[PDB]
Amino acid sequence: MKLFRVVKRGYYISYAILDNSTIIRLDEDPIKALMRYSENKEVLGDRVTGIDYQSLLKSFQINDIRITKPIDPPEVWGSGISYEMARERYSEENVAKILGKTIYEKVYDAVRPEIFFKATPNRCVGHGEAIAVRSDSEWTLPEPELAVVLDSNGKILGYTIMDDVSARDLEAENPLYLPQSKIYAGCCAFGPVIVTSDEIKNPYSLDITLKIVREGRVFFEGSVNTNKMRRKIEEQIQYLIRDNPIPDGTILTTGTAIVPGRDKGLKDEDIVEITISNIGTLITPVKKRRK
Amino acid sequence: MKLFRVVKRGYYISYAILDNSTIIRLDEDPIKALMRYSENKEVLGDRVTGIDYQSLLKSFQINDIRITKPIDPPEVWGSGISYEMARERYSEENVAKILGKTIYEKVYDAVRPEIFFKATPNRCVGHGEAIAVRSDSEWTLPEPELAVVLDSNGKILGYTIMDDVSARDLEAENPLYLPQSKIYAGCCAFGPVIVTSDEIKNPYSLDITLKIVREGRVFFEGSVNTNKMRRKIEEQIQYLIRDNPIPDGTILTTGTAIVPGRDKGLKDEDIVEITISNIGTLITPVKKRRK
Amino acid sequence: MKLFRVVKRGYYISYAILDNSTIIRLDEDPIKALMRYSENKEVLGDRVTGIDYQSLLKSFQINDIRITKPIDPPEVWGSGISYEMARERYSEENVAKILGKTIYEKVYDAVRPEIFFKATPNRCVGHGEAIAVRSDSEWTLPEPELAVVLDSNGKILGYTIMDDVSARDLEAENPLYLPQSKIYAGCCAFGPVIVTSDEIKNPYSLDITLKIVREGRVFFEGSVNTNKMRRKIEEQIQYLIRDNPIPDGTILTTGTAIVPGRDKGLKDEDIVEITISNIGTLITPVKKRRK
Amino acid sequence: MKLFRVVKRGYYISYAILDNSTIIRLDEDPIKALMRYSENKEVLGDRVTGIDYQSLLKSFQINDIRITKPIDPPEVWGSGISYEMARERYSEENVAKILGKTIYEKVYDAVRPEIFFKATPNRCVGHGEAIAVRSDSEWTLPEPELAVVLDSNGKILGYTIMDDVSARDLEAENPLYLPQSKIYAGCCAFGPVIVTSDEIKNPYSLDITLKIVREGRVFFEGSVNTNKMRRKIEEQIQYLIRDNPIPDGTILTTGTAIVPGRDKGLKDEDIVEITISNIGTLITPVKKRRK
Ligand SMILES: [Ca+2]
Ligand SMILES: [Ca+2]
Ligand SMILES: [Ca+2]
Ligand SMILES: [Ca+2]
Repeated sequence: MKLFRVVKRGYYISYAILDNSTIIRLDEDPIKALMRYSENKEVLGDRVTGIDYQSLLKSFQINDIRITKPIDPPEVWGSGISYEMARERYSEENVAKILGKTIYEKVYDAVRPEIFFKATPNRCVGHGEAIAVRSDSEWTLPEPELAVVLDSNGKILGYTIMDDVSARDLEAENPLYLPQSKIYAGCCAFGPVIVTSDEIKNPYSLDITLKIVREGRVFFEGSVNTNKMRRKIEEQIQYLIRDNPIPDGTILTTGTAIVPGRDKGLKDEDIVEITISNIGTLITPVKKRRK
Repeated sequence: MKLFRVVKRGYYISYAILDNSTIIRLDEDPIKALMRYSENKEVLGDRVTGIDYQSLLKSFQINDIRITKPIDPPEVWGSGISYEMARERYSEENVAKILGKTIYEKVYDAVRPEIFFKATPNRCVGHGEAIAVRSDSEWTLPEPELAVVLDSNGKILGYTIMDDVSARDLEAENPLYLPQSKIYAGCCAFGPVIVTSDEIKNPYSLDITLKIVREGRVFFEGSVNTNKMRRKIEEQIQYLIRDNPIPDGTILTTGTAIVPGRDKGLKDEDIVEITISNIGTLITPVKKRRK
Repeated sequence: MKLFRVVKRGYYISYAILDNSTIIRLDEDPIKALMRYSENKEVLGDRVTGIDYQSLLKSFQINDIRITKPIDPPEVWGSGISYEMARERYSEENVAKILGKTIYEKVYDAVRPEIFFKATPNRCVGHGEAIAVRSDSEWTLPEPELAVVLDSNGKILGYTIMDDVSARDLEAENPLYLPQSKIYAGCCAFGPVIVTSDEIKNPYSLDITLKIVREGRVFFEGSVNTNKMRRKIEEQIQYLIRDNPIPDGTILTTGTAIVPGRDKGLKDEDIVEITISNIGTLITPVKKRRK
Repeated sequence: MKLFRVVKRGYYISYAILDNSTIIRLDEDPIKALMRYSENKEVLGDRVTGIDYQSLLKSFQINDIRITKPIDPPEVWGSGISYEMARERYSEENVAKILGKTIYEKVYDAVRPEIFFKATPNRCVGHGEAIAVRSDSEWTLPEPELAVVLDSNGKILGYTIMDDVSARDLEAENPLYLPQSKIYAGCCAFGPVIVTSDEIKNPYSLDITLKIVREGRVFFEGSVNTNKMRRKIEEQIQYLIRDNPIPDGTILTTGTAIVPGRDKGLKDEDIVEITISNIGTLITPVKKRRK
């Protein structure tokens, strides 16, 4: 089951597409619906015709309906430095270093992984909506990541593509500015669908691809496979929920491995495209904030 | 106007006490009520007898009613290193240092202050309720702070006492563990009231006092005045709201200056008392989390 | 307990006055509150000062608050011809008569009493609000009645004064026009309070008094005691609920004995005052409907 | 557009069927949807497959879904003696008569028609649900009628089949018992659909057919056309709304012309079938009330 939501005349409608192309309109709340499918694979609703899912991915935006965030995640959390060579996060001399070793390569080795609060639902956007660059950021990058939808017990309800938009220049300036660099209006994008757990046989065998498009020009292209992930997801979830209750429908984003250069910073009207196998391609335009 | 809330048989009731001891039961939502008083100093409700405010502060807990969080703040944010000598936050050789200067004494000097996400409402507790020490923390300290209640425009609606409970050992281990050290169940306490802006003539002239009580024993006592605050509140608010929309009733906590030693770590059944002039005294028992 | 409601800036507030003059602001819904007092005589709320109940009865209407319908009764039902000499309801030759005996004097004798649907809540008005005379009625009279508040099981939750406003000329024209004569906008008034069952020792010993006031002039005055009621209330309730479920807070009005003459018909700007012992006096101005 | 509702696992879903057999699942409230179609003939929703409307009419009741009342009418009103020869309503000597002429043949002639309150929504049932015979009624008949759905201005939003279930023996006993004979649990049935105004070209040219089925046996069969209606619907609506506000979705039932005999009274387990051209056939089992 691949799950998506549209906004129509002020109200939401949620639809699920099956492997045989049949589209089902949902009766329940999408988060409630994912929790159901997790237990017994049951879906409540009616089969619908005249809903062009493929056109929605391309155009947005057809007649009356517009695709958006598939769910409203009550909390979005992030997990840092889970990949090979992710330690070199700003290799300039010098960043923050404890006993000669940098803070980022410390966490890569340490038992306890990095976990940070990323966004509230109203700070998130969906497929076809604009992500943002802070007014006071000269170097902001998109971070293409595999993200999991969780229940209150930390059980994986599904997978999605997430863009952890990071004002990298503020982070490099001082690690204590990380929250300012990560948490703002339009700092987070996910979609276009949330695939159910059974739609992906192996989460550690998926192709993530980033493309930044500036006036038709491919400004950056890079891709990495999930087999390069060292810190496993189950461990990230374990440290997330420890003494820390999360609501149903929490999204955890698993960290990035595709890092564009110092010159590849985002600017107004850019088009960020992220592709993950079996899920789809998330396309979000970029909007530079005015001071 | 000094504003407080009680829970009674599953439902909330909000009361306001005036300077002449008269107590008013509120008609509106407390956050909505603070926004009103901010504009024209109007209070909607009836004067009530038989509500013993002084007994509520001491006992909790009288007949049918129990004092709790005065409001439900949709978001709680924190501001770090705003005081003199707050730079020495773990002076051990070495913590995180950029170009020989430590990250904490960098922020003290830098134009951009430290701002971090602290808690969601359900992670907060009130007067007489238990704060928590993480199951995996050997050194957790309370941080006595002056806190402001804000509207969506960043206007100060009122003041309160806040305990920013911090698992200091995890922070010292690596600054990237800060979110884990700060954000958890029972990580935050505030109250017992929210005083309106006009109840404090000068916010930079208030006595903050910390007391940790272990089996009747005064385990720690320290106090500092707000005149020692270098980073002004208006500046902290400015950087909080920048490209970052906050809901009505957001609490910002302004940073601490009272820091107990390495030996003064919290443990089960402790009693943390925090006093700020004109506001009152916040008393919260301590509960150690089981693994 | 004597229960009343006020409207204040678009919202309702319910208050209860006790025998020792102490006034309590209610926590619960008034219908829910009456059901509670019926079981264990418990009242949830706070004692309030500055609520001038006596002034509310006279003026309406003080500062911010206006008295209105004490509850919103989901259904209002009526019971006809329960009094001595009520058989002579329009003695003119002739009204509707079966086998030489008139339909009204038939019901007075018959095992089965008269029960009719009277109003929906939005068709009812309260103390100080305007009752109405239909645009096509030349002879409309008020019917001063003792009314009971019922739960779904038909248990008496309390007593109130009710005005069953009846377009008597339409009824006399044809008994099948009774629903048109009884059910319309402003066809029903009750209040000013609902007294709890224990406030009246004997419901069959109460003085009901009607007064129609035209420009300061006492246009009609009449009064009768409830000891003149032949058809008992418990029997009226029995036939009401039979195969007919009623919601909680249903009002049953027990029939009238004070009937003004053919010349004493109501007209615009009249003042109808109804008094019942231990309850109070219900005052409603009259408003003639335009065609 | 022909509109119907189903109940599924505790919640309602509304569907519309078009003339070309295409079935649309509705986005809006059915009453809100009828008001829309009345203004511009616009329908909000998605075309659905796998909803077997024809099977729903026969079986009820398929898998997960059960047909019921197409809407929840806030008020149901009735209009009496609108047909030829309807004057002979119980011709026995004697019923209620004014000046030698019977009350029923008076209303047939009089300018003012008969209008009565019939039911609240919770007293109504739908296609496939049980209608009721009062525990104290020895002669109860179904009254097959054309019914209109109205808005607050008295505009016709659509048509449906309605059964005005009447305890005829109580009415014959005394006309003042009419409310008891008409208003009770399961006193009213309508459906199976509500057809939009444009689905019927001429409301005064429709075949209404009654069938009472006792253990497979056709116990009664009778039918009459709407061209035999003397009192027009527009006039019935006019007298309904006069000084009497009705909510959106009010149903008015236009009176019957098919009257079974004194021996044809209803009893337990009977099957009452009513057919009106272009609308469908309403089938409701009968359930005798226990004392
Ligand atoms: Ca990231
Ligand atoms: Ca702090
Ligand atoms: Ca009456
Ligand atoms: Ca009828």
